[PDB]
Amino acid sequence: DYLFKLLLIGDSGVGKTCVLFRFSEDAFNSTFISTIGIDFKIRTIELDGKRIKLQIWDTAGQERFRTITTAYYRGAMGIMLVYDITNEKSFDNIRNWIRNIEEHASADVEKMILGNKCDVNDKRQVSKERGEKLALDYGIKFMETSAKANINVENAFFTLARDIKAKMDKK
Ligand SMILES: Nc1nc2c(ncn2[C@@H]2O[C@H](COP(=O)(O)OP(=O)(O)NP(=O)(O)O)[C@@H](O)[C@H]2O)c(=O)[nH]1
Ligand SMILES: [Mg+2]
Repeated sequence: DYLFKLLLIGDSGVGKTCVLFRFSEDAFNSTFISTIGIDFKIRTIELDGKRIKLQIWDTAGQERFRTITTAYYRGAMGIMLVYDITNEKSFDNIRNWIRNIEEHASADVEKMILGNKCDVNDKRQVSKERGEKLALDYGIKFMETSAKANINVENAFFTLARDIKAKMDKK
């Protein structure tokens, strides 16, 4: 009977919605419809024999109201910071995203970096080593993911949930 509120953040087009759609619905769609408003999906997993309800919030990387939507960080217990390995800009922007988390989220929020679209290695711009190094510099975890090929999607969410649970259980 745990309830963990998670938030996906990162530039438009990196695959936040698709990563969640794989996790929650076990499917992949190649269409790109930028996310409208803010909403969640629910999936309950089991850790250490306990039921962990994950309420995972998704909103657009839309720039227009980005200064206002920093409001959303406050309620997050864990945050996935997503970039696209085929898009250097999305990775360059992770620094700015992490500063927003530090400014607006709880100091103890759990954070993970996802380098998504790792199935499109033929268009890779960001080396895995650079993603690993960025994560190293902030002391947080890193995975390359693919919503399409179903690479590390379960792993990412279970790992983030396990880290939230471990901190919580130390009370
Ligand atoms: N090849 C491949 N394409 C992916 C992957 N994940 C997402 N995409 C594609 O990338 C595009 C953007 O995905 P989407 O999930 O909408 O991105 P988003 O980060 O939610 N965008 P927004 O912030 O505007 O809502 C879509 O065409 C989608 O199919 C992936 O793992 N592999
Ligand atoms: Mg989206």
